[PDB]
Amino acid sequence: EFTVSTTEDLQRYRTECVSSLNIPADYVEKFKKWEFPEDDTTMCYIKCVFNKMQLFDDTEGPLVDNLVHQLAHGRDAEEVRTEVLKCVDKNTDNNACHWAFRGFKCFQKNNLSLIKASIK
Ligand SMILES: CCCCCCCCCCCCCCCCCCCC(=O)O
Repeated sequence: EFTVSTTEDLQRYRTECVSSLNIPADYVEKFKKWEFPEDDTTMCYIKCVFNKMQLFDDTEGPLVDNLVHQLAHGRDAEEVRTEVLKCVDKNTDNNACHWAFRGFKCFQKNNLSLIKASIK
């Protein structure tokens, strides 16, 4: 089974991803206020955290059932699934960091509240 991620899963994954990727504190500050510059440093951050939460695979791409579970807590599956899938695309520029980001970007645009609430 896949289980949901919380604030202190995120906290852990944030510090691990900052470490391995060597993310400037600069960038970390923006992430904490849900701001995301459109460059590789931010893109690979998102991939890393998604990898650790089991929401994205570098080969397979977005993991749809897990994304819906994460967001829905297995409650409002069908509605959330429809919104999640609108943001699912293929690895068009063979850049896994970009792929994960572009998904996250699509979904944060309209549904950022749900993302924050999925952690809470
Ligand atoms: C389906 C496309 C993805 C939409 C986001 C799904 C949300 C579930 C994942 C849990 C939260 C991580 C979202 C990425 C935010 C970046 C991490 C740092 C955020 C922060 O500092 O609070």
